[PDB]
Amino acid sequence: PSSGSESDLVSLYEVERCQQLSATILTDHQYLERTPLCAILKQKAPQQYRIRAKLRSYKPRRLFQSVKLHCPKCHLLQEVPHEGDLDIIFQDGATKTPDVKLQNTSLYDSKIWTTKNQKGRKVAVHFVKNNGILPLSNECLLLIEGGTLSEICKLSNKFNSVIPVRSGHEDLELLDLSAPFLIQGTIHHYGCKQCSSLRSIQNLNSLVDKTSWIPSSVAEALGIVPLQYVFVMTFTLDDGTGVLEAYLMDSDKFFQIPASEVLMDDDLQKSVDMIMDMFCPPGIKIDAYPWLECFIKSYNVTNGTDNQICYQIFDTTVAEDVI
Amino acid sequence: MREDQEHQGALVCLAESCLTLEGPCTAPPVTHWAASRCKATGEAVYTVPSSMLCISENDQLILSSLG
Amino acid sequence: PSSEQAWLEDAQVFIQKTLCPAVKEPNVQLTPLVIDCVKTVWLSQGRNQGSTLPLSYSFVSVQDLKTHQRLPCCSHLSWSSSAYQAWAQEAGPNGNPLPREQLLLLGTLTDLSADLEQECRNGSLYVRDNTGVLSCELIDLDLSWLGHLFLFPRWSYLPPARWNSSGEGHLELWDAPVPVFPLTISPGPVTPIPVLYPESASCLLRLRNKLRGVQRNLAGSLVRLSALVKSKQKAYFILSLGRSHPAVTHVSIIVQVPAQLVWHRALRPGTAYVLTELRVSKIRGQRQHVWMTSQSSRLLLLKPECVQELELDPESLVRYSRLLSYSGAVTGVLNEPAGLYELDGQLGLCLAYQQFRGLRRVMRPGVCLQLQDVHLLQSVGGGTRRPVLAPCLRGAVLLQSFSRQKPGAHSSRQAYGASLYEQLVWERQLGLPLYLWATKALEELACKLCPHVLRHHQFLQHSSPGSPSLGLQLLAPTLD
Amino acid sequence: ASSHKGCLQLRDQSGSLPCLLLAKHSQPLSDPRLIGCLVRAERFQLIVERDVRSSFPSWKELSMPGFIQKQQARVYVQFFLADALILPVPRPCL
Ligand SMILES: [Zn+2]
Repeated sequence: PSSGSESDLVSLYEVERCQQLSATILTDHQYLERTPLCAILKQKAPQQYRIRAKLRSYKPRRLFQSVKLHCPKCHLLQEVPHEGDLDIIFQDGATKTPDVKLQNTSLYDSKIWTTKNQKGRKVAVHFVKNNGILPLSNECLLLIEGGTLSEICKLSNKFNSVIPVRSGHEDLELLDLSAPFLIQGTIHHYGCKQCSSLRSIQNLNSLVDKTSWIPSSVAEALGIVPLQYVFVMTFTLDDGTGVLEAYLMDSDKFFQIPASEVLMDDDLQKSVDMIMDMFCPPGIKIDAYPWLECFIKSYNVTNGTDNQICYQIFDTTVAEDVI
Repeated sequence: MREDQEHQGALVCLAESCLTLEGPCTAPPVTHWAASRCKATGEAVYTVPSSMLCISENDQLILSSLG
Repeated sequence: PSSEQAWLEDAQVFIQKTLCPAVKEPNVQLTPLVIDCVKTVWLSQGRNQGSTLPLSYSFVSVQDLKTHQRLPCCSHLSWSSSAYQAWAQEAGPNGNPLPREQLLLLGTLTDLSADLEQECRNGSLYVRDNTGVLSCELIDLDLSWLGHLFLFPRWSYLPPARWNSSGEGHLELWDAPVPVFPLTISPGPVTPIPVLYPESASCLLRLRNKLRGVQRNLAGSLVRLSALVKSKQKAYFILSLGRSHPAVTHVSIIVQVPAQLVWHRALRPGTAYVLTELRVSKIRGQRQHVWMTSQSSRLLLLKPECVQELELDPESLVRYSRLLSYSGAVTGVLNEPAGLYELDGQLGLCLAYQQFRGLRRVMRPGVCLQLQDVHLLQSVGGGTRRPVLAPCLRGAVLLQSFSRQKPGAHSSRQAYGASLYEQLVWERQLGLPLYLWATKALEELACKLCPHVLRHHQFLQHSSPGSPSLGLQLLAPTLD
Repeated sequence: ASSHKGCLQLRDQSGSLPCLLLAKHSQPLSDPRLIGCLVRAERFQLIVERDVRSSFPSWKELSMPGFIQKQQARVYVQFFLADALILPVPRPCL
């Protein structure tokens, strides 16, 4: 293809003679000397390098797939549950029967309802108490069985934080660790089923206080290992001297956007869309893409028995005014 | 009991007003990415093995040893 | 301590630290009055129906607020969450509501700024306490309030806009403040004050030599008000009192005393006032003179028995603008730093021809404005269909109501460059159509060159002798 | 000056356009120091060379559409430096 060979030639990459400014600044190791990509390829891993490049392409293109859950205890990635999955969980609680001995206790008291028209759904609410007294709403930890995902969300917006539970014959228990062990307004906290060894609501007595309800604290009390939120992306870096694919994994640093909240707040989603189509504007040629300084590490995966050299970005952030 | 019942009734009011006491369910608001995921449900979703993403703690060790 | 006792003790400690006047020992007599005040306003709704005291709420100081807050927030005391939500969605209705918080703000309200190059009045207002000074915006201020200690029950705090290095955020006071101490109602004039009325005062402003015998005072309805003008040192404004409204006979007055610039907020048209201890000024080029204030001048609300009236075409594109008076609400911002807003989604509002340096911190969607003697320029050209209302110094902008909506998220492409456009209008002296075009052209240039080739805050900096700015140089060949 | 072709180019954040500067009538551009300056020109020519690989049989078929089998353009600009205004782009500052 003649026009193919021409457009191919104009899509080439000029070797860092340019007048443009950098889009990204590395927070640390600035002292390091620039290492051209080819020089890296010719060296065996692992090693640290400081590079300058352009994103010839990145994945995933549909950014709503980029967010992943992460367990630090066993370093396992996990997909985010869909709303349909949560519904498939909560649906099993709508038909359950509240138990008299789980209603009022030294630790929590309750109120009941039957929601009409909704196939006779049963719902029960329990309020946890501080030193045996109901705290103010801003500190009121609330528990639910039978509420839907939308209802528990809207309620979490109002109360401090809320825990989905079901009628355990001894004491209330999280209806499924697949569901959020804690939802705190726009934040859903999940746990690793492998590493967890969950405990009932009475074990809140292990907490240092009954007011802060720090997510980590209540997760530990309920015997749950909480999952982190992370972005995971693939940058196809190009520097004319060579082509190198490096992974990005970070929480609330590279984009300076909380990966925990991005899924539920629309402005953050607009922001990340804008950032990634500002590194890689639609359609126009790689001549006009901006330069991207970043710091990367290299390491051997060896999953294929040996080698499988990979690169991961570290300690770099988009420049303030570029956002 | 006025203060106590007022507090507990505040909590109960929040709950019951939030709870769908009667009638059918309702659709909550949806953000751009959530709606796009709902629309694209069925596409082969992107994911990466954590092994490739620096499970090599030996490499981490000798890396962090570097100056 | 009991919960209530603990709250009382915490409030007492807070008052001792933050609010007890350093002038005196920490007089305990203060705490009971403030406690009574907050309890009063808390109960005044009758919606609490429970705790006699809002134990939930926590007091805050000025410096505490500055250092703790870095988000927009509303702090409505004496409203239920239901009422707060309904109010927040009252006008939009779908607009992003300011998030509610449970803070109590008390302090001293005064014109005195902390700066000291001069008296630094400049018509500003501030709330003061022991910890610091914070500027605030207030509607229809009764100058009686200046210097007293209050409990502000309804206010918004807006952090300093991201572009602003000074970081001087500002409050918005929605409703009149509740004074902590009982009302210090002071006696007014029992004697009918002699004042010249606008017709005789006009005669005297013509025949300046006859300024004798008659008392140098004035009274009348405020018919016309000017924007605040700030020269190299002289900051001043002008107003006009009419015998009636709508009516012909009116007299203008120039106010120049620094301490009196605060009056610019107190006055409001239609209402009638009394001005006193005046003199007749002489200005280069003003054949007919104007009255002016002295340091002894008092501003007073008019009551009849308190006054004695002393009486002696493509063929030729030149088109003329139509003056008028307008009232409306800003629906959305077209170009913020240039000062181009939509009124009602119908009319364009271009403020740049006034100083415009203060309003920018208030102007956001949902603001209610009353414009007096705004020039209406329809068919302004440059492709901009919308007729552009545009105030000049002769008119004035009156804030009717603050906005319920939180400010829009900062966008580096949008906020920067106000100084360059200000230069365009106050140094190059462009006209409105060409100013509109220059604004759009700089938008195009910024879309071509920034942020990769040249960051925005470098591209749009004000042209100075130390270094010129591309934004002006790339335009100059056409403007010349 | 694009080092993959030697030819000059006007460039910005939206792409690139080949150009043919002349220093002045009948004298070529001779000075390497113009690299990287911001060029403004409001009296320029935009040329378009069209290459076509048609297969028309006769003058009759020149009304028919189906025979224009391949179309290639090659658009570039050309003007004098004397008709342009040249500004040096400032360094970054903070
Ligand atoms: Zn795990």
